[PDB]
Amino acid sequence: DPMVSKGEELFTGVVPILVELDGDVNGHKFSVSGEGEGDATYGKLTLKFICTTGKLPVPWPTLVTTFLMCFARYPDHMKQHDFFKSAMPEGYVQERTIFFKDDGNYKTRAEVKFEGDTLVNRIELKGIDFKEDGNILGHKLEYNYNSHNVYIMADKQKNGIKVNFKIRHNIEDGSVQLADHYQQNTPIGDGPVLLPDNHYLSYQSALSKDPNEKRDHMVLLEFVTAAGIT
Repeated sequence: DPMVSKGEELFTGVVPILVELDGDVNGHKFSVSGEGEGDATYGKLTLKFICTTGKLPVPWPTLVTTFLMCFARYPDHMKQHDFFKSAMPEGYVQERTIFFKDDGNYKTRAEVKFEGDTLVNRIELKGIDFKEDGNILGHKLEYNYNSHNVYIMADKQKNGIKVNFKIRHNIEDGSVQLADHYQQNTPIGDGPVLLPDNHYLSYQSALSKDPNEKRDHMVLLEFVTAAGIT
């Protein structure tokens, strides 16, 4: 399939990644830069994020979903359903609203695209209606992360996809903070794209710290595999 080929030829080996985020949550401004690499053959992402404005005013785990679905490992029998690669190199827009139960919400807009050989994720995030002393602004979430399936469906009227899913962040007291994600992606280019059957992506995420890093940061290792179309 010369269309499946175009995608294969962009993601075959290790691809450098750059992420940039501009954020304002309840008027708490901040910026984050990330760098690392993806290897979609293994569904593998390795990234390190640095708050370049000082202290991040929200918990790092709350940003993980915001900070690259084009690096999902699609099994061979499922290559016809990989929208994300099919949009490259021109890329796609990823928009979310993330509703934190009993607290505020994030609204994000990202553009994911190649800049030469580098895969770039440029994001703007606005958070509103958060509580001062809540789980997010009061930093009460543990520095860890649970595994999660993400259900992708076609959005054929918009030539894109919609993705709906819940993340549960562990709170320090042992309870959980629900974060209900709503997502839409649309290609940036005018060309054809693969629009998938219903299927899901399986995520595993591991959060760690760079021992030699003094700035406020997060090291993220993710594995992502498409499934659910036998």
